[PDB]
Amino acid sequence: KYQPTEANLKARSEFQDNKFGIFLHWGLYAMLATGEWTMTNNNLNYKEYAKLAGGFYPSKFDADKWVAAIKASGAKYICFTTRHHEGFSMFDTKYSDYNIVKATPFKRDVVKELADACAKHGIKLHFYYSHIDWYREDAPQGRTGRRTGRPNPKGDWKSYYQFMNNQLTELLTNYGPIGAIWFDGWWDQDINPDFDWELPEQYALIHRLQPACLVGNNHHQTPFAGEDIQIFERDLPGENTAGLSGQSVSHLPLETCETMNGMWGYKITDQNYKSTKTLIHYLVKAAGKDANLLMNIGPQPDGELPEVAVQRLKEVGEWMSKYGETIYGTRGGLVAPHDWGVTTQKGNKLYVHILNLQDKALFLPIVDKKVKKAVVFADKTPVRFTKNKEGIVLELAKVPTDVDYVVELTIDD
Ligand SMILES: C[C@@H]1O[C@H](O)[C@@H](O)[C@H](O)[C@@H]1O
Repeated sequence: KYQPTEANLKARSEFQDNKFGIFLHWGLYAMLATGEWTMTNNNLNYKEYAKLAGGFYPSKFDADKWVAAIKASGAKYICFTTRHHEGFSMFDTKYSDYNIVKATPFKRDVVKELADACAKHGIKLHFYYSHIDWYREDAPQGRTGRRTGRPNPKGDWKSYYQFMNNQLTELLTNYGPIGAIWFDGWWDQDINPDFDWELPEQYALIHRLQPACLVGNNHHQTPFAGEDIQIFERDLPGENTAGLSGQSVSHLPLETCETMNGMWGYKITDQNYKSTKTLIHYLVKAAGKDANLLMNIGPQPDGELPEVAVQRLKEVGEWMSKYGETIYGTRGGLVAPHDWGVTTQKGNKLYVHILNLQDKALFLPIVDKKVKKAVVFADKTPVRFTKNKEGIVLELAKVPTDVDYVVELTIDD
């Protein structure tokens, strides 16, 4: 069965170490500015929808600007939608003329420009790839895309499968080293429990071209053999407030994805961006649950990242410059997430992230381990603490009102 290589295991460790990445959802749907599900939500004819590519020209696109804005947040990788459910390829593929170079006046391989900029800024680059397709006539139809006017609902699974494997070969050979392939769409065939996605062969292909490329699949299931990371959508592992994540937590590297407003693709009615404080909290709570955070922006049809999104990124980076040592290269801390906050850990250090506390003292259930030292991370002032039957009790100088009041504990062994 699945034997992950030494390189793959190293890449899993580096992934868990980086903690924070940015999701970019960009395609033809940015013209419509009503969301990447609009083609199926509105039952748009597939040929009519394809006509939009003739008017696609994000004149202000600047991959360098994007990646500099993203790096100023402290994020270490980008996950970019190379091709979403709409079926439009944002890269110069030779297996379909329905792509940004051939089909639009822009005539520019957006994916290549991104990969170059990412390489220049030392930001790893992951590729989102859609297992389902609402445009191609050989794509089989599950629950979505049943009213786009296509002629063969059953599709030609052999043709379409060969097409995906050839495009993945393109993406893995032409754009230098690729952090991960992020598959999505599996849930589209869940109504058909016998649907054979032929995943062993595809994962084998990916690992055969680049053995350190991680493989994820947003299937909301217990991971399948050959996957290298587990995806939780709009929820933290073991949580299910958004209704998409009832699956158990595995021993694979965990990653949570989330939007900065309410949608993945650019939405012109939706300018309700979460505060900087909410965003830092998402990141820290994820780290405290031993998971990465993948935070999304939907770029505009003129090619600029939304301005408010960029300012949020800038302010999150201002916080990260001060507190990143408590997040980077850590794992889920020895003390489970509580209502007051979370803990992370690295070496002999356990970081207590006090996010939400009304008191001037905090009880921690640390029994076996001995707490050798306790200081305020920000300036290294003492934290008095007393042992008791069930743990320790920190005595704080004030009721914390910071975004994250971090106390650094040194433990033995
Ligand atoms: C990552 C998100 O998860 C869902 O399954 C997708 O269908 C959304 O459009 C988005 O890509």
